[PDB]
Amino acid sequence: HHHHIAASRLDEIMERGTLRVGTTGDYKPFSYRDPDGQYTGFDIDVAKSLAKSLGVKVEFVPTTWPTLMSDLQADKFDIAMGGVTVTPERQKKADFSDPYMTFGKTPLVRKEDADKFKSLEDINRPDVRVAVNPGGTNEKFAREHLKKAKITVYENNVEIFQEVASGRADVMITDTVEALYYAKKHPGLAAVLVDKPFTHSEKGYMMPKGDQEFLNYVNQWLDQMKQQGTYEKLYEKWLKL
Ligand code: NA
Repeated sequence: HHHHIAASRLDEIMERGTLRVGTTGDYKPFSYRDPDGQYTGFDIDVAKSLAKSLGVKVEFVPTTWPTLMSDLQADKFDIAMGGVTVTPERQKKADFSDPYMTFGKTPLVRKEDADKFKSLEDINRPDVRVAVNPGGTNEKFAREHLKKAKITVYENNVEIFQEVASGRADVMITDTVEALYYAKKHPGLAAVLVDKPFTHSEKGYMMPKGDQEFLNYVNQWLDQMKQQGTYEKLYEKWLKL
């Protein structure tokens, strides 16, 4: 409320004049170090834009994966921003923003086929040569959701991405991170982000439990950020999408 009674974390931040952002600095492309050992990445950029929305300075507080949750609970920083995946273990002890990225499996295809394979429907066709490694989630995704396609099983150390590029297969199913990396590093390949059933996880900003005020601010701000195209530019800049 305004005819209000209480001070919130959102007030503490405004009164102190700094947003303390917990981040690991060991995770490209979200949070890492440039050639000088300053913070760089996707969520370093976002962090700065959140501080600026608030009218405050950003202060980056080093944390590590092993102490992320206890640092957050011990009020070392106001928010964790650093490609944090939303996991049940993490939600037990923290609140998450709405998701700013979804991920899981991502098809990797030739560059000129990018527009051609953009849905499950486009991919699950009998002329489509699908490539996977044996024995894990890539193979199981294909057997489950791509039954009309011609699925070939390779081996884990084979360069399957290169089978796609050279035209010996059409679509490689792999984790998002790998798709994105092979597409960025090969001029002939493109990664196409598709929603369910391909996506199975999400990334969010992690906040201490019980302050709906800051969390609501963040969520309104994320949505504003989506709406004006800022996440698109970030995807482009950092994910080379
Ligand atoms: Na590429």
